[PDB]
Amino acid sequence: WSEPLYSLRPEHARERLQDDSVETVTSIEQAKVEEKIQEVFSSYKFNHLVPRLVLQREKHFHYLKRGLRQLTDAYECLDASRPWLCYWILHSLELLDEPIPQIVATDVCQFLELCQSPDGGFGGGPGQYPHLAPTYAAVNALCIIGTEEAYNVINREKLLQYLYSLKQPDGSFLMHVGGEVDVRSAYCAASVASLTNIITPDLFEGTAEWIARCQNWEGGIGGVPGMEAHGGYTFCGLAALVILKKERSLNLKSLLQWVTSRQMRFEGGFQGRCNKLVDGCYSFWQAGLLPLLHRALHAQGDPALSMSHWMFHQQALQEYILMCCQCPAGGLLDKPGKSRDFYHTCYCLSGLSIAQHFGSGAMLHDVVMGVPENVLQPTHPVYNIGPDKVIQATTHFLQKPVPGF
Amino acid sequence: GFLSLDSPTYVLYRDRAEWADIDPVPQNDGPSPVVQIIYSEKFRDVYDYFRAVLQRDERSERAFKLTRDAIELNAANYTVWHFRRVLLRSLQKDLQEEMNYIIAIIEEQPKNYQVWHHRRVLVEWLKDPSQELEFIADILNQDAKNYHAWQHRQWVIQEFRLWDNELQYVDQLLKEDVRNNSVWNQRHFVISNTTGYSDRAVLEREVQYTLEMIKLVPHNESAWNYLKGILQDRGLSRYPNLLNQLLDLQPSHSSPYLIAFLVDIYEDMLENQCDNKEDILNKALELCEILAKEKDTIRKEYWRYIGRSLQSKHSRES
Ligand SMILES: CCCCCCNC(=O)Oc1ccc(C[C@@H]2CN(Cc3cncn3C)c3ccc(C#N)cc3CN2S(=O)(=O)c2ccc(OC)cc2)cc1
Ligand SMILES: CC(C)=CCC/C(C)=C/CC/C(C)=C/COP(=O)(O)OP(=O)(O)O
Ligand SMILES: [Zn+2]
Repeated sequence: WSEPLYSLRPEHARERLQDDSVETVTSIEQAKVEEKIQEVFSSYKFNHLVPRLVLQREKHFHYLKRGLRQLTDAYECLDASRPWLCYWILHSLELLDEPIPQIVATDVCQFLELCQSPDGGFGGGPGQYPHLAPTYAAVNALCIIGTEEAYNVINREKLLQYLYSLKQPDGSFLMHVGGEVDVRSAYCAASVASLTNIITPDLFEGTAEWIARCQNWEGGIGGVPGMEAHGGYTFCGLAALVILKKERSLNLKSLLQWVTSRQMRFEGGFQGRCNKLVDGCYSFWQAGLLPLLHRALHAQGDPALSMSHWMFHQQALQEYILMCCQCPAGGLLDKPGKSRDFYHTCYCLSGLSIAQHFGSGAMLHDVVMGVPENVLQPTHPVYNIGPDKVIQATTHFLQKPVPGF
Repeated sequence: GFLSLDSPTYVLYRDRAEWADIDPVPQNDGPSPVVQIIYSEKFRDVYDYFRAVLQRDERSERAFKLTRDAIELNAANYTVWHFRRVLLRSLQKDLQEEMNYIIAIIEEQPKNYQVWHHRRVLVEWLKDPSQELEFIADILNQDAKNYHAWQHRQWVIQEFRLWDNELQYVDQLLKEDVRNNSVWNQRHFVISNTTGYSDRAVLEREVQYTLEMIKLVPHNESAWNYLKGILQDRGLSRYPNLLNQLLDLQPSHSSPYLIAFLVDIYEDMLENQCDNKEDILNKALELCEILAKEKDTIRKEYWRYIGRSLQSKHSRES
């Protein structure tokens, strides 16, 4: 009689868009997606079968194992982002509990070595100039591997010089020399600096306050001061402030009201901005804010915080990802009718994990929709690598002094 | 002087006589590559020659034309854009001609960062914003929510102090799509950098416009966020007519957004020690649980937290 799946319940039909008989581009586009998603939800009834949600682990594994080695010319557009592809693919395998052969581990290491610039940082491929984005990916990939060889690839002295060469007077960082600033650049710098123990007392002077200038009237964070609030930039902003221990710079209440409002009542997934469309990659960028806010608000003694669940619909997000974001041939995607890619595979899986695992001190509590085999390894909400990979990396680099001390 | 990449008579660089003096530089991926992209012949050929001119630092007209093709094949390659800028300066290239180029490429690939940054560098070299607002308005007419387009517009308006006609643009677009959250954000950007909201004539005008938009489209969340946005850091309870006016909308214009705004009003009242705590407090909880259980269950965990934080600090307690 009862329906275990929230999206399939009779009541759920009431969550459809009310357009008040005023049609605009944005309402027409939202209605189209909801029509498509409703077909997906309904297909069990129409075909007269019992629903069972399974994460197609074997299909995803084959897709990733192969991509780690070879990519079609569809990825020409990502030829300046090869360290990103290493990170997205390696993180997806770590989430699926698939070990990395020592062989491929060493081949990734040697490839990333080739991407490293003599003046510090990593570029998008061999011989390319350095940029903060591929620097982040490269450092994260190397930490996922987590061997001594991997740690030893990184030139910490040059890395620090490189970060200084990008730091601006107003607190901000350029993405690369001759590039411009972004909230993302602050996160990339803080992520890489904190993991490899190279944070000097003045490196991030002004940075918390520059980030705080990016929070707007909406509650969320834009890419630069004055710009609309967006999930990817909000993730980067809050996570950078967590690393700097400056979360308090933000209005956390307006921030919480903002993210939580970004979950779609019908689809169950998240949108990136208000009045735009659901997309699977925001499973991570938006939902990953919730574990960061929880820990923030707990550190101020908020006694009203749940001890079993994050402040989003964990079940509805899982249902979106599992029913709407899997490609049957393997890999994951933005929404039904889009093409699979390694980026969405990474962030859809990261989002699924977040949704499955609550943790607040001694309190641990899982929610696993569908078959119990669907459980993933946990991910650290700041760095989006395994929490074990974070401890271990931070410990190893704490053995050395901040250059030069 | 150019041979287009989609020309039926396009020829690979390795088959061009003008390039015979130079040896291409194949990509070094090592003896056992990872994430190895199986490039098309055309892509590999352009990039083998780009590597050669980059490594020799050849600052020539032929190198400049080659950056064009390299960019067209991967417009995210920031190394090629940097070299192209070095070449524009060394060759003393005409920067209006290069402006004409970047306009065409942005039109084709409007969601690329490198392309907008390049335009910015050109505008700052030339000290000339005169084409910008009209150009951007053309991109926004195709996608009114393009993030890079809105950001370039803000930068332009800020650096060259071009505020005078922007609120009018905002009004035009809000009429085209009143749910466009980028336009609501641009409204706030203009007002807060011109007259400000710490006024009456302006403010009252803003609250009135919004309540009027809310009435036309009660489930448009953008207007609701704007209303809250322009009132909230003063304290919602500073405006005592607002409660009653919202309650008057409910029986004909109800939404989870209206009820949620009611709860924000009650919370500020409670924080500023209004008249009649338990009265106000209980109204709020009633609402919280209506949203959690019935009207906004996707947020059940948030609304149960709000119900909880409230009780925790505005009950009868000492
Ligand atoms: C390692 C060198 C990197 C050089 C800079 C890369 N940029 C960066 O680090 O900052 C970022 C800025 C934006 C992104 C997100 C985009 C998002 N997209 C497009 C997208 C995602 N969801 C909906 N959409 C439309 C995608 C899409 C697919 C893939 C894959 N695989 C990767 C991205 C990552 N980037 S993107 O700008 O590099 C990009 C945009 C459009 C594309 O066409 C499909 C491909 C990539 C990621 C990083
Ligand atoms: C660490 C790092 C560099 C992270 C990346 C952060 C990130 C996700 C940035 C997004 C930038 C952007 C222009 C989004 C708009 O996309 P859109 O309009 O195509 O999609 P949308 O409509 O859903 O916003
Ligand atoms: Zn996406």
